[PDB]
Amino acid sequence: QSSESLRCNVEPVGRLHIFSGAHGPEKDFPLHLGKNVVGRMPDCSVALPFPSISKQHAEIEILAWDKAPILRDCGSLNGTQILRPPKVLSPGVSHRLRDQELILFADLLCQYHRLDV
Amino acid sequence: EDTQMIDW
Repeated sequence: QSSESLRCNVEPVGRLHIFSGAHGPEKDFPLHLGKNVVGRMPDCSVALPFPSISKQHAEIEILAWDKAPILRDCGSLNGTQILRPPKVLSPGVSHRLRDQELILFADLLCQYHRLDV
Repeated sequence: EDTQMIDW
């Protein structure tokens, strides 16, 4: 009778690793098909409840397990930084993520992984 | 709460 027992619960298609730092120890977050919101809010797929992370910081959209995730910043206060090539990602502008790609949300360094590597 | 600014 549970809500989740009715549904097709789709397995994770990727992983976001967060490196250890002033905010705490390393952590892995499962990423799913669709919109993975990165943000401070408790409901976010990648919930990073640090005061420097925007309530809705960024979004990693995964359309297919054979297509590159699409990263975009949601007009976060402290920005989203990519390194391919290095630059602050302007709100709305999509960035396709490669396996092992490194990104910063505010001062939190993260690395995206496929699951077939 | 409001997002904190990072000081550099």
